[PDB]
Amino acid sequence: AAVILESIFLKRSQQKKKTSPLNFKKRLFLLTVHKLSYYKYDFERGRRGSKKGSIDVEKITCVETVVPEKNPPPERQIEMEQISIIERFPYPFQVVYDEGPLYVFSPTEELRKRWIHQLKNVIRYNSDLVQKYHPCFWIDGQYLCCSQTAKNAMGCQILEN
Amino acid sequence: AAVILESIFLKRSQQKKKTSPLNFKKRLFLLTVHKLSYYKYDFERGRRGSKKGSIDVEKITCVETVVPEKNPPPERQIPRRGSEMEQISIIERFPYPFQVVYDEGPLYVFSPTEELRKRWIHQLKNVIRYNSDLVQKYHPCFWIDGQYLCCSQTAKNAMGCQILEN
Amino acid sequence: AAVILESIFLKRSQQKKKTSPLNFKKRLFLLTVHKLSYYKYDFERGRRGSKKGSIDVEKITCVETVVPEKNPPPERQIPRRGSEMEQISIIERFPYPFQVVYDEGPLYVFSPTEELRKRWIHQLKNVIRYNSDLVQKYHPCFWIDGQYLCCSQTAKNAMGCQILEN
Amino acid sequence: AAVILESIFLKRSQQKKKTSPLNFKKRLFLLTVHKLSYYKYDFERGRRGSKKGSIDVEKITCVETVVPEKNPPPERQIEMEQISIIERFPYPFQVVYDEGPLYVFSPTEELRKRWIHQLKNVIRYNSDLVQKYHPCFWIDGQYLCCSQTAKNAMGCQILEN
Ligand SMILES: O=P(O)(O)O[C@H]1[C@H](O)[C@@H](OP(=O)(O)O)[C@H](OP(=O)(O)O)[C@@H](OP(=O)(O)O)[C@H]1O
Ligand SMILES: O=P(O)(O)O[C@H]1[C@H](O)[C@@H](OP(=O)(O)O)[C@H](OP(=O)(O)O)[C@@H](OP(=O)(O)O)[C@H]1O
Ligand SMILES: O=P(O)(O)O[C@H]1[C@H](O)[C@@H](OP(=O)(O)O)[C@H](OP(=O)(O)O)[C@@H](OP(=O)(O)O)[C@H]1O
Ligand SMILES: O=P(O)(O)O[C@H]1[C@H](O)[C@@H](OP(=O)(O)O)[C@H](OP(=O)(O)O)[C@@H](OP(=O)(O)O)[C@H]1O
Ligand SMILES: O=P(O)(O)O[C@H]1[C@H](O)[C@@H](OP(=O)(O)O)[C@H](OP(=O)(O)O)[C@@H](OP(=O)(O)O)[C@H]1O
Ligand SMILES: O=P(O)(O)O[C@H]1[C@H](O)[C@@H](OP(=O)(O)O)[C@H](OP(=O)(O)O)[C@@H](OP(=O)(O)O)[C@H]1O
Ligand SMILES: O=P(O)(O)O[C@H]1[C@H](O)[C@@H](OP(=O)(O)O)[C@H](OP(=O)(O)O)[C@@H](OP(=O)(O)O)[C@H]1O
Ligand SMILES: O=P(O)(O)O[C@H]1[C@H](O)[C@@H](OP(=O)(O)O)[C@H](OP(=O)(O)O)[C@@H](OP(=O)(O)O)[C@H]1O
Ligand SMILES: [Zn+2]
Ligand SMILES: [Zn+2]
Ligand SMILES: [Zn+2]
Ligand SMILES: [Zn+2]
Repeated sequence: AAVILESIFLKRSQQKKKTSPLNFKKRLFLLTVHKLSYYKYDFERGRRGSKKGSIDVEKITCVETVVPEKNPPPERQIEMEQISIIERFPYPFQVVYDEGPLYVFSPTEELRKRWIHQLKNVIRYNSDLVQKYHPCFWIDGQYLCCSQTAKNAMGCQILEN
Repeated sequence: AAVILESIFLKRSQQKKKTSPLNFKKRLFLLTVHKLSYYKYDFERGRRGSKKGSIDVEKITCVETVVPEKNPPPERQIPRRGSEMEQISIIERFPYPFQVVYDEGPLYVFSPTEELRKRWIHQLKNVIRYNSDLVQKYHPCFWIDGQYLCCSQTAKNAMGCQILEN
Repeated sequence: AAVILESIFLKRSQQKKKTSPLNFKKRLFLLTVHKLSYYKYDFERGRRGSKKGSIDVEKITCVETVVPEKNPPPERQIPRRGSEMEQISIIERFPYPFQVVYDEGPLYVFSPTEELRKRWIHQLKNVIRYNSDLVQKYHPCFWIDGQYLCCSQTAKNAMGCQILEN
Repeated sequence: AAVILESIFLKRSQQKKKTSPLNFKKRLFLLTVHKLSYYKYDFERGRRGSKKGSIDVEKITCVETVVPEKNPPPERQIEMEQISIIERFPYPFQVVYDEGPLYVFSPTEELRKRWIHQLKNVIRYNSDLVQKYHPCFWIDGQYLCCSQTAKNAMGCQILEN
């Protein structure tokens, strides 16, 4: 696999451990045909750091936008550009795979749109793409959209494409 | 005072101490009417880290571009030939140097784009317009390996070898 | 047209022909709005001799100083340390070079004083202000021994390596 | 002898030969303690050329200004400076020695004044300094001043110093 894309995004903790707090971390994301991985970004060194997470491309069932946070904190609100682009991430999309939704934030709409599009392309021949989905965040216990109670609850909404 | 400009640049060590190496560091630069200061940038928290150095604006005697290194490493190479990168290159690739000269020596700063460099040179020009020690002559090339490439002078604060006139 | 400026300078051969040597000649330069021309100076008769070359003012893309030779011979050395001479030095010693860049290459001209150079650069700037091919980048150092000292480019008309900005 | 001074001047033919025309030539002049010499100036080469004339310092009886030409031609009339200084010479002085008066022109008063002064100094202990002299040119036959008829005619005027 060669790198399809590469960007720096903010991403919310997946809280796969009961202990994990709910938090956001900046990460460098790489997209190949087989995986969507993310890493610590070594800023000084100007490089990729330690791998923090991964998702097998074929286990993704749904990549979509998400309903924006009610009151983004600065960090996620809407040429200080050079800096704003790696400090402000206000455009969320979601990557849904077996475990649930991975929440990613783009510092821009274009970047965001760019990412979804290659994402779609990559999973296009998957076998479990779902045609139902949640346009919002799962949080504090439930899917803000359908109000359901399980990260893995069926999409309360329709996706055709 | 208000921050007039703020950016992330790559700068070369001023090697003020004898034991210091010649290396390059990424820093957050801010400019006010008092100083041009630079800090460690705390990427993770997205904020300004500890102050690494500064120059009092009234001590600056000259601000210009510098003739490029003849064989820069990739971190300082002009974009080659073959946008997502943009977000990243703009904090990794610094091909456009400028020099802020002041009583001590030149400070060498590298910009990610030409636009940024032009911007900063202009503002720096503005804040220095009425300084008392502006020089009319400068060294267009780096000081390096013990002397200026341009004229071979050894002293970092050797009078400039080139005049700029219109 | 009227002569805007007229002086005696020392210039380097442009070596347009392969067989040409790299040497320096004293010439009478005149500037009009049409051309910058240079002639043999007939000292004896105190007059302008035969035309040796010229450049059409509308073809000029840049006029600046040049970083000095690192080891000039005496004819091009800055006055050292220890007026009667003045009459003479001013036609023998040419330490202050400038470059007139145009589509073909740079023409290198050396002035006897700094005042003269400033003068000529200014007027040349005036006559070129609205030209169509002004460049924003130049080579601050001479072209020599096959390439520019500044950036090592070989082609005499290599795009400049340095930008001038305010 | 070391060079006391060195300048480029215009000087009139001494016409020491019946054939010689009356003419002006630019020359480089050098002043030492023993001699006042003059040469062809090699402009291209930027050097002294062939020696054209000389005057033994001790044979000089009188160095003085001269009465300016009635209608100097341009060349001798009163920052084109760099050039004017080696093209216009409108300040005459005279160097009188056995043979008569050598006529020199300065492109300036200062230069002129400078030259007379070192000249005076150099001949100060000569034994035939004359205290009579002609303030004008000898020409077309006679000393315009005293109207006399011999280049070597006694000074029609007084010089004390
Ligand atoms: O660093 P602290 O403050 O502990 O918090 C971590 C980070 O947010 C992790 O992100 P990253 O892996 O990007 O560093 C997140 O992992 P994921 O979100 O990747 O799973 C962890 O939750 P768990 O998911 O429970 O591991 C959470 O515990
Ligand atoms: O000593 P102070 O002034 O606090 O700041 C240090 C230096 O900048 C270190 O430089 P170096 O170690 O290069 O001298 C840097 O190490 P890095 O080399 O990692 O950048 C440290 O950051 P971290 O090391 O990232 O904590 C940073 O805290
Ligand atoms: O990080 P290490 O390897 O220690 O090297 C350092 C950094 O390049 C410093 O930069 P910064 O201050 O930006 O970290 C530089 O200070 P300046 O370039 O600011 O002066 C120090 O030189 P001295 O100048 O000798 O301190 C130099 O020794
Ligand atoms: O334990 P590993 O897997 O190496 O990675 C750690 C965690 O990402 C830390 O997270 P946290 O400390 O948030 O839990 C981070 O500290 P920061 O909080 O400073 O980002 C460390 O930064 P460095 O140690 O400085 O690389 C980084 O090395
Ligand atoms: O006098 P010699 O030894 O023959 O050498 C000449 C002079 O330097 C010419 O200068 P100028 O014309 O002023 O005499 C120069 O022309 P330019 O410098 O004008 O071009 C000729 O080069 P070419 O350029 O190759 O002609 C060069 O061969
Ligand atoms: O005969 P020698 O003693 O060498 O010197 C001559 C005469 O001065 C000539 O005088 P004129 O010709 O006036 O009689 C001069 O010619 P110009 O008239 O050209 O000045 C010659 O110039 P060059 O030959 O070019 O040096 C110069 O060499
Ligand atoms: O070159 P042409 O046209 O023949 O005329 C010469 C020059 O004027 C000589 O000047 P210079 O010697 O400066 O070249 C002058 O000599 P002086 O004035 O030195 O004596 C000659 O007269 P005579 O003086 O007659 O030789 C006169 O014949
Ligand atoms: O061939 P044209 O175009 O007429 O002009 C020539 C060249 O400029 C000669 O250059 P070079 O001989 O160096 O090529 C110069 O010789 P100099 O070398 O003496 O300057 C000649 O003057 P005189 O030589 O002074 O006549 C002058 O007349
Ligand atoms: Zn839902
Ligand atoms: Zn220099
Ligand atoms: Zn160059
Ligand atoms: Zn008389």
